[PDB]
Amino acid sequence: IVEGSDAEIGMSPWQVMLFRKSPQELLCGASLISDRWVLTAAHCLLYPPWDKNFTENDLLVRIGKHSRTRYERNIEKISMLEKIYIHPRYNWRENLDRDIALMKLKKPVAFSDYIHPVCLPDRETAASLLQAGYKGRVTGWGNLKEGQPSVLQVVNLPIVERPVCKDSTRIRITDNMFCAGYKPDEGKRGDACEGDSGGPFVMKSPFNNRWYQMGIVSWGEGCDRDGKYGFYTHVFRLKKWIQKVIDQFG
Amino acid sequence: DFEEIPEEYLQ
Amino acid sequence: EADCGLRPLFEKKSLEDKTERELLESYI
Ligand SMILES: N=C(N)c1cccc(C[C@H](NS(=O)(=O)c2cccc(-c3ccc(Cl)cc3Cl)c2)C(=O)N2CCC(CCN)CC2)c1
Ligand SMILES: *[C@@H]1O[C@H](CO)[C@@H](O)[C@H](O)[C@H]1NC(C)=O
Ligand code: NA
Ligand code: NA
Repeated sequence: IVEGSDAEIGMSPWQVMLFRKSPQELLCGASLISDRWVLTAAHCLLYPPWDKNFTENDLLVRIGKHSRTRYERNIEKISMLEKIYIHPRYNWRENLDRDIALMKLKKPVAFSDYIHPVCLPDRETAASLLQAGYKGRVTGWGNLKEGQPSVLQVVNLPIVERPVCKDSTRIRITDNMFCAGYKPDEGKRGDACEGDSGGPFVMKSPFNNRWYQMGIVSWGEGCDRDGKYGFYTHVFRLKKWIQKVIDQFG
Repeated sequence: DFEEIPEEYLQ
Repeated sequence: EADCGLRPLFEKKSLEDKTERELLESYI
């Protein structure tokens, strides 16, 4: 996260760290959506142009974390992956269309002050909240600039009008994406960055005071560049696939 | 750079 | 997943975090 700040303790208890076993390193962010399921970006797991193709046994998920590097004894929980599900129409060839994947844990994680699932949006909640100007919140242990944070970083960012998103890039933008960030004139700044991928873009419903994950950190041209915007997988638009995966393999 | 996680999680 | 989106150290105790109001204020 660039131009963000230290998260508070328990501020984002659905935050998951995707951890490579060997060598031990951070791969990506992710989120906890129930006691057995974790949501992330497909490109964190599968990206053929760079020979990235992770299998279940390659990775661990670390839940309840705050410190980036410390093993947070008695606080974090580490889970093994039973199965990875990548969107069948995840488009790694062109524009990361449908950049989404699910991970089923080998065993349920115990909830706590530091570990708790985020809600997934219904149509009405998406329709109501996904509007230009409305701010959401992004979290991660990724790069601080285009160097790595001691603790989880957080930043709030405004959703951007679809034509401005499109006009900011040469990448073909789909309905399965939205972009967020401040415009150059707006003054304030901030963005996700490398290492933040797969992490959650969340919003707090003013209707029921619940946090909803509207987006997954997907990609950007650099990080925090003027006139550029972070792009996010549109979670509601892909919810039918999420339900299908969870219904079938629950 | 990352502190070693317990051995039980690697096995 | 029915207790979702309610943080033990925040909503559950009715404590606010430092910047969530910034979100609410954007929701016009
Ligand atoms: N600023 C953010 N909000 C932002 C959000 C998430 C991540 C990052 C860093 C990086 N940015 S990058 O500028 O350095 C870069 C580098 C090479 C290709 C692309 C790229 C890939 C796909 C598409 Cl559709 C568009 C583009 Cl521009 C981008 C990036 O976007 N990714 C995604 C793909 C991943 C590959 C899997 N390991 C590598 C890291 C930044
Ligand atoms: C990715 O993973 C599976 C198992 O490793 C493999 O057999 C498949 O062909 C691999 N490559 C892809 C999807 O490019
Ligand atoms: Na364009
Ligand atoms: Na920018």
